[PDB]
Parts: sequence; structure tokens; C-alpha cells
Amino acid sequence: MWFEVLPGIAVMGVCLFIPGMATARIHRFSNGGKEKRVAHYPYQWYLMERDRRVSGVNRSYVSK
Amino acid sequence: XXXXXXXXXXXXXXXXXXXXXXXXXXXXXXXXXXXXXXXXXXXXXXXXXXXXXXCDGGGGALGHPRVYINLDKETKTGTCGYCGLQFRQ
Amino acid sequence: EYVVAKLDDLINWARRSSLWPMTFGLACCAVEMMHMAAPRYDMDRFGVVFRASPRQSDVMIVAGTLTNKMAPALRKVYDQMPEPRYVVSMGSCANGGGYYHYSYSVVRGCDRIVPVDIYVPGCPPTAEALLYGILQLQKKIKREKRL
Amino acid sequence: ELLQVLKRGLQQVSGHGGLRGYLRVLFRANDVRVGTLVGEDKYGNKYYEDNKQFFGRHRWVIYTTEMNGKNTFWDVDGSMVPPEWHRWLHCMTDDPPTVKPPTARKFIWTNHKFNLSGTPQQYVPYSTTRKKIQEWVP
Amino acid sequence: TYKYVNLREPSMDMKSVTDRAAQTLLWTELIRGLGMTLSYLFREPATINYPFEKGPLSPRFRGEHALRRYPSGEERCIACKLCEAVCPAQAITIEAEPRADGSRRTTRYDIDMTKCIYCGFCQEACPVDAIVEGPNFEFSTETHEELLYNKEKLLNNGDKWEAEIAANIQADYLYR
Amino acid sequence: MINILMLIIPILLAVAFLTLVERKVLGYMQLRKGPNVVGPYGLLQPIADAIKLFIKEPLRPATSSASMFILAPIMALGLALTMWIPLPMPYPLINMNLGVLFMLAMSSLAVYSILWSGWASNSKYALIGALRAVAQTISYEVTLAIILLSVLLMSGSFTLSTLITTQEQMWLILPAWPLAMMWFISTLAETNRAPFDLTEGESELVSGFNVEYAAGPFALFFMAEYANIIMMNIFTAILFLGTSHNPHMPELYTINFTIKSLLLTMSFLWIRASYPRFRYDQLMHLLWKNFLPLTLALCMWHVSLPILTSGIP
Ligand SMILES: NC(=O)c1ccc[n+]([C@@H]2O[C@H](COP(=O)([O-])OP(=O)(O)OC[C@H]3O[C@@H](n4cnc5c(N)ncnc54)[C@H](OP(=O)(O)O)[C@@H]3O)[C@@H](O)[C@H]2O)c1
Ligand code: SF4
Ligand code: SF4
Ligand code: SF4
Ligand SMILES: [Zn+2]
Repeated sequence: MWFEVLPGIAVMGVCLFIPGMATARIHRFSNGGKEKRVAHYPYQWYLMERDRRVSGVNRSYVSK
Repeated sequence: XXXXXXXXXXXXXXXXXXXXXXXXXXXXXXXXXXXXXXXXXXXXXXXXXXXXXXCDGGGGALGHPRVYINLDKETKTGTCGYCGLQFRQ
Repeated sequence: EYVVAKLDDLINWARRSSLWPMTFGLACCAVEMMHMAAPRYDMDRFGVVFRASPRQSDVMIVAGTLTNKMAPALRKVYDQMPEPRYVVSMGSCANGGGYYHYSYSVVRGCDRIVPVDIYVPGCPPTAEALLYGILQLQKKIKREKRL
Repeated sequence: ELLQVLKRGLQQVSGHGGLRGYLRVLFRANDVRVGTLVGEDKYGNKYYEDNKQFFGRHRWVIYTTEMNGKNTFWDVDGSMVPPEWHRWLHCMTDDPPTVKPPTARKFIWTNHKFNLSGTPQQYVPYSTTRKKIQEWVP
Repeated sequence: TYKYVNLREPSMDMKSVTDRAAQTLLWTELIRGLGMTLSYLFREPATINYPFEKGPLSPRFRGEHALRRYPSGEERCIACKLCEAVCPAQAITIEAEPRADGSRRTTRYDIDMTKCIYCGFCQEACPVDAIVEGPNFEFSTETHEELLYNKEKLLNNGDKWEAEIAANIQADYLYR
Repeated sequence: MINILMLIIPILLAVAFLTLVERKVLGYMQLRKGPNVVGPYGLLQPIADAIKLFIKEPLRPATSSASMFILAPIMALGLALTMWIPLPMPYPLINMNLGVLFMLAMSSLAVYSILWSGWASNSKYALIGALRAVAQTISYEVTLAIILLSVLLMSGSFTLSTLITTQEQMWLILPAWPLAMMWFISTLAETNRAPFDLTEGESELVSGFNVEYAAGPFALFFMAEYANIIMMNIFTAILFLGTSHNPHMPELYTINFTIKSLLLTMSFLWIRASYPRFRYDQLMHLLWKNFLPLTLALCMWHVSLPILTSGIP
């Protein structure tokens, strides 16, 4: 029977589901617009540095 | 019958003023119900017509080998080897 | 007062939940000990998981005849067990020799070497009767640490 | 095929007990199943039977809460159920209170007892013979 | 008769070689072996949980020892030392004295569970059918002293199993 | 930082709830009932083991070693749980300058857990299980990097973020047909619950990194060894699976990503029950002798393909 097997899968559909949603939904409180900027190479890093310098002041990433 | 200590079953003394028996104190000692052969004489004696009658517990099904008992002494009760069943006449 | 009394039962609930046996391949009793892993009469994740190694396990099941050649061997295995340990001597050999007993080599009853908490009397220890050896074990764990 | 399988599970929960009854057969009982019941037993055992399922299986049966004086609903053992183990559950086909008659003796114990093991009032060893008597007189 | 385990090479030419090479290059037969336990997962398990469900048995079965009695009282055991001699473990001990007046049945009767291999020998050797083996399973003790049976008493307390014994012995007389 | 703490505690629970699946799915594979008594379906048993093995179980080895031994379960968890950080997911925790390089380096560093457990006991009985664990891992580290390189040259660079975007229409299983079959075997390089596996399970020899360890260190080893199985299952679901991306809705990705990984999570325990151990000598002959010329031929093939038809990130 699978009625015993499926609760073993459903309990995994909660705990393994957490790390995906917890990383994404935390971007609401950390940043204004639910997005964390990708760094990779200095070109994209410089755009973040000038954004924080230009009238955002304290905030790292902010629109206008 | 019991005196001070636990009740005796099938004639067995416990201890004289408690010396040997000490282990049976925390745990309760066992006792068999009707072990003094009180049920042996409780069964009524059967009447017979023949000089000798064969005894059985309950046919061939229950464990009783066939024993012939003579009922001619009159004064004697007349009982088989396996049972305490008494026979007269 | 009440939280302290219930916390001790919570620690004892872990031993009530699961206990790992030792695969003592000592005699014919060990074959019926393999029948505990057999599906028809199972304790597999009912409260028993076979893994071996005396260092990891909680319960050791002495499954058969012990001799003078085996008396030093089994003793230190029991010493290799973690301190909350339970010994289940299963079978007439484990209780004092099936026949034997008056023999030269066989040590009588395991209790001469290692202390036993739960006894199973069955030669061919029927899996039905074997299930008590783990269920009564969990029932015997009642109270630990008052002060 | 798929619709009948989900309906079979819902009917099993609805038949036996209800909402509070289904939880008692899930938390305390390992496997939940509904069918026919024998009913009549000493202390208060349920004793269920007449189920197909698999070979060598005769339904849930279930153990009674507080049989003699243990007072346990979560803890259960094979000490439960009166002199009736030779039928329904194993060996015999006829039911102990329905078809198969229990033999009277007027010597057998009326109230069934559970094995104590660790609890007081348990098994004990005892001496039998009066041995060689010794006497000393002043 | 000779069955022969050797196949003597199934591959020969073109068609018989390439399919035998295909299973060794990738897998195929291992995926076929993977599908063998797939169907085994789909079918229901034949499992019995003990505290509620019970396993199959027989009308004649041996467990813990219990001695029987006659329908109108009285001890069925006659004291022979018969069952003592048959016993390969010598677990059963018997010493007898006359019971008050008339009947002569037992004084010492210990069956040690430290020994006893469970033969059914003492069940068969007994002419009066005193020791009749019941379908017992539950026996677990703290000490050896609690395990081994005393002078009848606990063996006499087989009355709780004697109701099953009477049903089992009905299959015993005129054997099966 | 809250994200790291929200990726250890629910992840340790996933390794805890694995113990159910380790004998439920494996149980039904062997036609036997697994977890049943403890919870509603034995769901209270995985959390019971944490109360069982840590609070009450006390052992420390006899002859032992000095600081090392107890250093090894710290090395077990503190190098295998860190592997969760470079994972791309819907969104990664500190997206690496090069992704898979950190994944390959820390996996080889995670092997040291079974290596330092050899010197846990000074006695020679434990180190035989360690020496066997060397060769059962050392050879398979060769192909693990090579088969990666053939996939990485096919799609993007080392960055794990680009590996999600590259699979928009079809999976990478179909172009890398023999290479995908290799990653059911090469993933089992680390001491995992499998048929190929390494010197960790009992069966023939004594249990490696378990005979020396207690319960408390030994319990900490399982929380790391079974954690690597999920890690390889997710990593295969990035390199070979993808289906869809969707940056606007993270909800549609999170459900779809888990189902793909869970089907692979069952597949390793499917392998474990089905087949016997490959032997110390003959596992060294499966790869190196037989599989290494095959993987390099496909590596040769995957070098030419971006030159034959344009395929450069
Ligand atoms: N240092 C030495 O070696 C030394 C030197 C000179 C003389 N001595 C003498 O030799 C003896 C050595 O004994 P020990 O110290 O080895 O014994 P111990 O380890 O203290 O063990 C005594 C046991 O009795 C129980 N117990 C004692 N008092 C109790 C109370 N008030 N309530 C409940 N349980 C109680 C304890 O149980 P719980 O743990 O469950 O409470 C404990 O397990 C001493 O009595 C001392 O006079 C010793
Ligand atoms: S008690 Fe019986 S089954 Fe067990 S080892 Fe001894 S002879 Fe074999
Ligand atoms: S049990 Fe049977 S054979 Fe043994 S002494 Fe009693 S009557 Fe005789
Ligand atoms: S079953 Fe065998 S070993 Fe046990 S008491 Fe009877 S004759 Fe002796
Ligand atoms: Zn008679």
C-alpha cells in the first residue's frame, strides 16, 4: 500500500520545500523590490556601489 | 489453613519463625486453589451392580488407562488408581 | 516538579521508541533472530533496526549457546556497549543450556558472564514469543533519575 | 479505478467510530481496518474477524483499556484476551462465543490474569519436601 | 542426471554478439533487474503487527508447561518418574509421598525453564496425559528464580490455559 | 544573516526525515512494513533518534587518539552542510564567482571525515575500513571532474546560475545521453547508502567511521553521510534537469524543482536494496580500466561540438 508511503514523501514536501521559499521571500524585508543583485564581475559590482552613493545613502539598492 | 505466614498448599511448610524464607516477601507467593484434595471427596460415589467395574475419566479421549476395581469387601471404599471415585455394591 | 517528572519519561520514550539489536550469530536462536527481520513477524522500524557494531547499539541479544572459549569474547562486547544497555538472553541455551548444563564447555545461563534483564525461554524461539523480548523491554523502562 | 480507491479509505474512517474514534485507531492502533466483530469477551476485548486481506490474518482484534488493574490505553501486550487464543486468531475456524462451546470444569479460573513480570504479585520459587527432621530436648 | 551450468557461449555471429555486447556496454538487464523490485513495491506486504494482530498456528503446539486435572477435581499426575527419564535436558524433577490416606500423587514437581528444549516428549510419554502443552508465548522475567517453575502451583495455575488445552486435545485423540 | 540559519535547521530535519524513507521505501522494496508503531505512520521516530543518540549515549574510544577523532564529526558536518551554500536553487546564498569549483573542492574535502576516522583508533582494525575507503573514492574523483567539463563546455561557464537559464526548452539528459548514465555511478563516489558505495556499510567488513566512533560522534556521521545523498540528488537536478526558470514567480519553480529531486532521492535507495557490493578490487576495474576511456572519448567529443556548431557563452 502507498497510503503508508505517501506521508513519508509529504513530510519531505515540507522540509525540503523550506530552503527554496525562505531564500526568496526574505528579499521583501532585506531589499526594496524583492531582489538581491548578482555580483559575478566588477562591472555589476560598480553599478551597486554608485547606486548606494547616489541619494540612496544608507540603502545599498534603491530605485530613484 | 494458615498460621502467621503464607497459606500452605499440598502440605508445605513456609518457615519456622522466619529464617530460611526471605525471598518471598516483596513478591507474593503462589497458591493453588483447592489443592488439599477437597474436591476429591466432593464428588458423589457411584452405585454399581457387577462384582467388578472398569473405570474411565471420560472415554478414550481423556487420559485414563483401564483399571478394574473389585467391590466385594463392603467395609472398604473401593477406588481406582487414577481417580478418587468410590464404588459401592 | 511536573516538568522534571515528564522530562525523565521523555528520555525513556526514546528507548521506548527504538532500540538497535546486535547480530550475535551464536547458534540456532540466531536463525529465529533473523526471523525478526523477516516480514511476517517484523520489528523492522517498529522499534528494531539491524546495524551491528557493539559501539552504536543499545540492546544486545545473546542468541544461543555460550562456551568457555566465548566467555571472554562476549564480556568485553557488553563493555563496548554504551552505559544505558539491556541484555536479552533468548533461548534455553541462553538461560542455562538447552541440554548441556552438565556439560564441560558450556557456561550456564549467561548470568555468570553478563547480567540479563529480560529472559526468553523458547527453544526454537517462536517469532510470536520473541516479540515480547522487545515489547516487554520497552514496558520495563519506567523511571530513571529522581534527584 | 482511481475514484473507488479514495472512496474506500473515506468509508473506512466513517464506518468505524467517526472523528474521535478514527484518531484512537490511528495513534494507539498500528493498522486501521473495519469489518465484522465477534463482540463478546471478558474484561472488554473487541475481537474483530471475517476479513479477506491476506493469508493468516483475522482482522484487527484490538486490546482493551484497563483489563484487570494496569490502567493503560497506550501500553498493550499479549496478556490481553481471555482463554480464547486457540480459536478466531489462530488454529481453529469456529468463533469462541458464537459457534465453538467452551468446556466447563468448575476448577478453571473465572477471571483472566495478566503477566506481572516486573510488577508485584508475580511468579516465585518454593521448597517442597519437609526434609530430614532434627530434634533436641532439654 | 546432469543439468549443466555451463552455457558454452550464447554468442556466435552478428545478431547474437551485438545484443550480448549492448547489455555490457550500457545496462539494460540491470534496468530489467531494477523493474523486478518495482512490481514488488506495488504488491501489498504480508506483515503482522503483534500488539493487535496475531500469526498463524496449529492445533498441536508446544510452549510453557502446564499440568492438567480431572473434571471432578483431583490431580491427573500420578507420579511415575517416567517423564523424568524421557527428558533429554533433565529439566523435570519429581519426588513423591502418599497424600494423607489412599491416593499417592506428588510432593515435589519442578520444571526448570533454564533447560528444556521443548520436545513434546513428556506430553507423549505421560500415560494419564498430565502435561499437555498449550499455545503459550508470553514469558519474561527479571531473574532466573522467577523463570523456573516451583512445586506445581504455577504449573497448577495453567487453568487459564486449560480451556484451550481441552479444545486442543480433541484434535489429539485419534491423531489428526 | 538569517538565510544560513534557515538552511541548517530545516535541512538537518530533512536528514532526520530521511530515516523514514531509508526503511519505508527500502522496506516496500523488500516487502516489509517500516515505520508504524511510534507515530501515525512512524513520523515521531526520526525525531526520537535525536533524543536517543545524543542526550543518553556517552562513549569515547579506549586507546583513542589525542585531539583528532572528535575533530572528525566536526569535519563531517562542517564540510558537508556548507555544500548547501553554493547551490543555485531559485536564489543562491552568496552566488559564487565560479559555482561548481566550490562544489567539487568541498566534496573532496568531505572525504576527510572517513580518512581521519582511520586514526581515531590507533589499533589496526579500524584503518582497514579507512584504506578501503581511500581507493573507493580516489579513482572516482577523476571522472567526476571530466564528466562535469563535458557538460560545462556544452552549457555556460562554471557559474551555477547560468545552468538554470540554459535549460529553457529541453533537458540536458538528451544531449548528454551516456554522460547522464555516468552520474548515477559517479555520484556514489562519497560513502553513500548504495550498491556501488564505499567502505561504510557492514555486510562483509566492519563498519568504517562507525566502529571507532560512539553513538554521539557516530550519530553525527549519519547526519553528514545521508546529507551528501540529497546534495548529489539536487546537483544532478541542476546539471541534467531544469524544465522551467520563471524569475517573476518563485512558487512555480520551488514545487517543480522538488519533485525532480525527490524522484532521484528514491532512486539511490532503489539502487541500495537491489544490488550487492562491487568488491574493493573490481570497483577499481569498473572505472579506470573500462569507464575512463569511455568518458574521455565523450570529453573529446564535447570539445569539438561548440567548434562544429556555435556554442559559446
Ligand atoms: N573516599 C573513600 O573511598 C572512603 C574513605 C574512607 C571511608 N569510606 C567509607 O566507605 C564507604 C564508601 O561508600 P561509597 O561512598 O562508595 O558509596 P556511594 O558510592 O556513595 O554509594 C552509596 C549508594 O547508596 C545510595 N544512598 C546513600 N545514601 C542515600 C540517601 N540518603 N538517600 C537515597 N539513597 C542513598 C546511593 O543511591 P543514589 O545514587 O540513587 O542516591 C548510592 O548509590 C562510605 O560510607 C565511607 O564511610 C570511604
Ligand atoms: S535454545 Fe534451542 S534453538 Fe536456541 S540455540 Fe539452544 S538449542 Fe538452538
Ligand atoms: S506427568 Fe505423567 S508421566 Fe510424569 S509423573 Fe506425572 S503422571 Fe507420570
Ligand atoms: S519438552 Fe522435552 S525437555 Fe521440556 S520438560 Fe518435556 S521432555 Fe523435558
Ligand atoms: Zn479412574
